[PDB]
Amino acid sequence: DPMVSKGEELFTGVVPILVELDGDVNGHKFSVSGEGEGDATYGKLTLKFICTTGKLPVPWPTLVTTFLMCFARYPDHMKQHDFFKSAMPEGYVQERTIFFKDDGNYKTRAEVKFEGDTLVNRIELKGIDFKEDGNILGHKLEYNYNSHNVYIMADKQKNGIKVNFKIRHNIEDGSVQLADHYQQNTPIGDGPVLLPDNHYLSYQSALSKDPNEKRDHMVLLEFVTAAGIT
Repeated sequence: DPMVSKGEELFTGVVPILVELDGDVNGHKFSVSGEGEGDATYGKLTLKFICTTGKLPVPWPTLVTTFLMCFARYPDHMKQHDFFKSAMPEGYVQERTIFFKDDGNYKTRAEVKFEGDTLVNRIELKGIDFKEDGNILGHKLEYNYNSHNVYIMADKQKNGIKVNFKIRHNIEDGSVQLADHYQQNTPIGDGPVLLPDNHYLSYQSALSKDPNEKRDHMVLLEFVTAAGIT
């Protein structure tokens, strides 16, 4: 497959990653820079993010999903279903609304593309209607993360895909803050892209801190593998 060759050929080894985020949640403004690397052969990504503006006004876990689906390991038997790589190097736009249950919402727009040998994720995030002293603005979410399936389907009208999944963030009191994700991706370029059959990505994420780092930051380790087409 000479197509599942091109976009796909850009991901066969370790790819450097840059992420840049401009954010405004209820007027609380902030910027984040992130760097790391992805190895799609194993579905592995290792990233570190720094709040460059000072204190992050929302919990780091709330931003995990916003901060690289092109790095999913697609089994050989499902390589025709890999939209994210097929859109490279010109890349794709990933838009979301994230509905925090009984709280506000984030709306994000990201461009994911190559700049030279580096895969870049440039994001604008706007959050509105949050509670002051709620789980998000009041920082009540634990610094951890659960494993979740992400469900993918074709959106033939936008020549892209739609994605839907729920994240439950563990709250400090033992309960959970649901974050309902609605997502759309569309290619930036005009070239052919794969429109997949319904399938899912299995995600696991691990959050940590760099013991030498005094800025507000997050270290993220993620494993992601496509499935659900036997």
